[PDB]
Amino acid sequence: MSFPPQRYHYFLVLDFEATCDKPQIHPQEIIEFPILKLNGRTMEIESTFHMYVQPVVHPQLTPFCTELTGIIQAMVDGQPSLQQVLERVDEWMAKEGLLDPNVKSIFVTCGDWDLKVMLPGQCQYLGLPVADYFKQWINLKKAYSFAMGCWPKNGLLDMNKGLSLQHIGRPHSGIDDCKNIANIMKTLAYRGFIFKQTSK
Ligand SMILES: Nc1ncnc2c1ncn2[C@@H]1O[C@H](COP(=O)(O)O)[C@@H](O)[C@H]1O
Ligand SMILES: [Mg+2]
Ligand SMILES: [Mg+2]
Repeated sequence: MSFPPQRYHYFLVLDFEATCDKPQIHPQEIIEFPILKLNGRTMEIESTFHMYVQPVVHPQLTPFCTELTGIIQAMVDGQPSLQQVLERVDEWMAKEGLLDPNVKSIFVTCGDWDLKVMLPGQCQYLGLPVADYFKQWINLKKAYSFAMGCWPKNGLLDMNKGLSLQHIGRPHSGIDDCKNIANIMKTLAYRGFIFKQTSK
């Protein structure tokens, strides 16, 4: 069946961008915080959270970071820091109705890095608690591997290739990466896939 019933009322698509450099900067810090709220059955985008984030440990974006992500210094200057952005997320979650225990939602990311490594690592560095809703997620690469029977080599680009989808927007823009996740999910649901939590 195409677009079967799903286990969640909403899927929350997230794909950070972070400071970076060649070789890699340390520590990395989140600079773009997107969440797309997808209707759980149709995978259509119903709401968007989007904030750029001001880094503090390495406050000046490197040339490599701006080239990779397209994020220029003026986009992070004057922004709230991660601590405040996380409070804005909680407020957005509340207004969207996602803190009701009987509304079931789950984050979806391309890989485990965002919520297994990046967010808890920075929150630990800053001494910040991680909200419980960030502690479960679906790794789209793993979901795709069950839906298609194969392991994608390079993330969103190869999942779009395998599904004959045109890429949306710019790779390594957090919000555009989220739109591609959402488009891949919609196609997997069209083919009949029922999404499941993959995080441990
Ligand atoms: N090729 C790369 N070299 C160095 N850092 C990278 C690279 N690709 C991604 N990153 C880092 O990982 C973050 C998330 O990657 P992505 O979602 O692919 O844009 C980026 O914002 C960078 O901080
Ligand atoms: Mg990513
Ligand atoms: Mg990204």
